[PDB]
Amino acid sequence: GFVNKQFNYKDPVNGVDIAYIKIPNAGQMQPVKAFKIHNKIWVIPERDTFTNPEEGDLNPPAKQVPVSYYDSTYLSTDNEKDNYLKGVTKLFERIYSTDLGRMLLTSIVRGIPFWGGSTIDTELKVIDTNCINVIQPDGSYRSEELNLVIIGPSADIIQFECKSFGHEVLNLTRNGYGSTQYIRFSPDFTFGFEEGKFATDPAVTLAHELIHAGHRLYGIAINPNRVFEVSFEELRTFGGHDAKFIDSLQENEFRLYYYNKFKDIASTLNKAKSIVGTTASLQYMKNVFKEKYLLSTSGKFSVDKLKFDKLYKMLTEIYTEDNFVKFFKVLNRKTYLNFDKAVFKINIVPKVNYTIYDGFNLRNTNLAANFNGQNTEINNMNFTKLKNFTG
Ligand SMILES: O=C(CCCN(Cc1ccc(Cl)cc1)Cc1ccc(Cl)cc1)NO
Ligand SMILES: [Zn+2]
Repeated sequence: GFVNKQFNYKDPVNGVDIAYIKIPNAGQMQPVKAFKIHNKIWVIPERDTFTNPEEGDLNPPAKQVPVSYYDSTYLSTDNEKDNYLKGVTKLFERIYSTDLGRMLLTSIVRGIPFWGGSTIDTELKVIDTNCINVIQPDGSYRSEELNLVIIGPSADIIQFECKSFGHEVLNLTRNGYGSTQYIRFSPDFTFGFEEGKFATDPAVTLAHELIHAGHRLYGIAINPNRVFEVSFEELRTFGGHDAKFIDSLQENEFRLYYYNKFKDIASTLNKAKSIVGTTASLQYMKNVFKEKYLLSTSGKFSVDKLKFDKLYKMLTEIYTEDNFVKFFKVLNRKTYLNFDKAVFKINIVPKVNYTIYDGFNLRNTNLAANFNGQNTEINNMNFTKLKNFTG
């Protein structure tokens, strides 16, 4: 499938897909064991105390809404790290099992962040923050380009997000460039909603984050200071009825702003005369971007409007949490905002508990009908209710 190597946390390092790495945090970090599960995608089974050294403490503060959960010990043992890795891999395979999921992951892999790191406007150069440093046998580090990192949560165990390292001048997630995305996520816990008490399928939560990743990799994310209190980026990602709270005129304004940023990238490509890096042919990197941005006898690049509009709508309207819900054939909350306040400990790793094809709604069993697999009372053995953080 999507992840052809069924990695174990204990597997020895090989420096190609199982290696100790440093993320571009801009601080001195100890190297952590990471796993390249697919091309351009790594998984770090560690609590996220690296992406933002300011939030390196796993102690609790309580956050009113959404619901929160704190454990300072979760994801500290090798066995938890193994289960985390297997849990994330299973969810990647669950997403990939769908046509929409297969599409989104392919779009993510092609979404290489733009080589806009040079001082000279005619020179292409990778931006350091879009790379990881991979340890070699002699202790030196080699720079590796990547699109996506799945990382364990920071202090609030159930606070999941798609974040990335910024630039001093450039707004990478809003200028068309894109930047490497870090998703804080855990397959080991889920949220309950009401419709009757049901649990959110973690593949839906993961697909949600990969939708933000998709936007941010293509540099088309909606500024987080554009709200409704809910950001347009969040409404768009969730989709369904909630996405329609973004008016037609704001939607056209964004569509046009990004046709223009894609125009600027196509021109930067056309003016490029040089390239930094050893294994980095100028024509190879022009083709990477040509493939990513779906650009159109002389080598001069252009933005086809019908291709742009198709690609833009692909990322912003087809890749939505709502459509993944329809594809996974599961039950999910009706609106993005949800104040139910119910957290459940889960184990989706065993086939007896959760499968790539049915999720918790196992076929040919009492759980296949009426989303009983997601019913926290019917399938009570699959969901251990935890105490919500209060103080
Ligand atoms: O979108 C996010 C954050 C997670 C979204 N949450 C929904 C939410 C609920 C209440 C408020 Cl005030 C704001 C957001 C988590 C969430 C998911 C499922 C459920 Cl059932 C409840 C909460 N990250 O990309
Ligand atoms: Zn979100």
